[PDB]
Amino acid sequence: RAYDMIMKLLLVGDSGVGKSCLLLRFVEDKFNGIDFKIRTIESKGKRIKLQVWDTAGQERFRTITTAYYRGAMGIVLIYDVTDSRSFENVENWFQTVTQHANEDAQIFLVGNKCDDEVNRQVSKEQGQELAAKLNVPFLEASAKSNENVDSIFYELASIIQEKHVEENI
Amino acid sequence: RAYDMIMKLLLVGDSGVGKSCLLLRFVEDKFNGIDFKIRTIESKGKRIKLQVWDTAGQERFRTITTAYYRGAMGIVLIYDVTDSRSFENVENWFQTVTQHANEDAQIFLVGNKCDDEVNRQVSKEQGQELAAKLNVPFLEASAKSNENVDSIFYELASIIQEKHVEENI
Ligand SMILES: Nc1nc2c(ncn2[C@@H]2O[C@H](COP(=O)(O)OP(=O)(O)O)[C@@H](O)[C@H]2O)c(=O)[nH]1
Ligand SMILES: Nc1nc2c(ncn2[C@@H]2O[C@H](COP(=O)(O)OP(=O)(O)O)[C@@H](O)[C@H]2O)c(=O)[nH]1
Repeated sequence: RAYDMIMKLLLVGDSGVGKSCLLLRFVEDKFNGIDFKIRTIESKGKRIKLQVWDTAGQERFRTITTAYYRGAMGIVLIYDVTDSRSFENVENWFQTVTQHANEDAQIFLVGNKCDDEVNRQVSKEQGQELAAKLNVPFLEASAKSNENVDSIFYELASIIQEKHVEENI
Repeated sequence: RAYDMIMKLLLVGDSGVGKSCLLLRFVEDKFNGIDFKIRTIESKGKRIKLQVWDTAGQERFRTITTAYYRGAMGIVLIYDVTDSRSFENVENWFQTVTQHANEDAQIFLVGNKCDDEVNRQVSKEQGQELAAKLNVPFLEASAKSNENVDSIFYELASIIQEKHVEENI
């Protein structure tokens, strides 16, 4: 059977939070500059070719490529639970994404590096607090331990499958 | 060197005009259902990963997936030069694309099957006439003879490279 849906997922976050590692762990299942990588999944019996982008780091200074944020059905806002300054910069990310992404794009907050408990600077409850203020889902994940990594994109694909628009005519 | 730009190209046209053959000829160089195929090209010294979509045929009846038309930096409107009824339906395609694609998307008119001169029903001048009325570039191509097939996506990528937006901050 051919693919039933194609979903363009966009990874955003400060440099060093684990964006390319989360991308490598989801598609290639490994652990340890503009490109996108694909992985085929099933969601409610439908074959969906996921399109995961890692394009936030190579943008020009004080510019945004507004075409990359368009068409993106899902945006994964990633921060480092071991870096409280990356968690405090989520407000800047959420403001830029919502301004340039479209109204039907779904935002998913993710606290990466949930395995590094020795260096944890942001609680799991702090991430659940910020996510419920921005009205977005939340998950703590780790590209190292593969914890909740699949559930990030599978849950986001399930929301897009429920929310994506198919306008008449 | 990593990729400098990523371009989402959308192929549209009536069923049977040669959309999937033009896609197969561009990426795989061969001749003789929702998916996209990629091919890496160079445009003015920049490595661009092209993303060619063939998604017009499997849409639901009297519906459009408005997310697929968003983010698409280029739309290739294809008709059959051996099928005058497919050329007369370009007005319907151009009206739908412009309504759901964004203002910075570039439209490229293409008359496929330029090799079949025995069955030609639309002149090359008719296609140049319709294209200059819609203010879009034009090319007559053939997935069979590989004529102007590369020039379709290379010219469209050159226009997007000149037109795509990089908004400040
Ligand atoms: N412990 C741990 N370290 C991680 C995780 N993800 C990334 N890292 C480390 O963070 C460093 C930089 O991450 P990176 O992929 O470059 O993030 P990016 O620059 O935002 O894409 C890498 O060297 C990884 O070793 C994780 O889930 N757990
Ligand atoms: N002579 C000729 N035939 C073509 C060309 N492109 C496609 N065809 C024929 O048109 C038929 C249907 O085209 P198809 O790829 O299904 O168009 P689509 O349904 O719009 O994607 C195929 O069986 C091809 O043999 C071309 O450039 N030249």
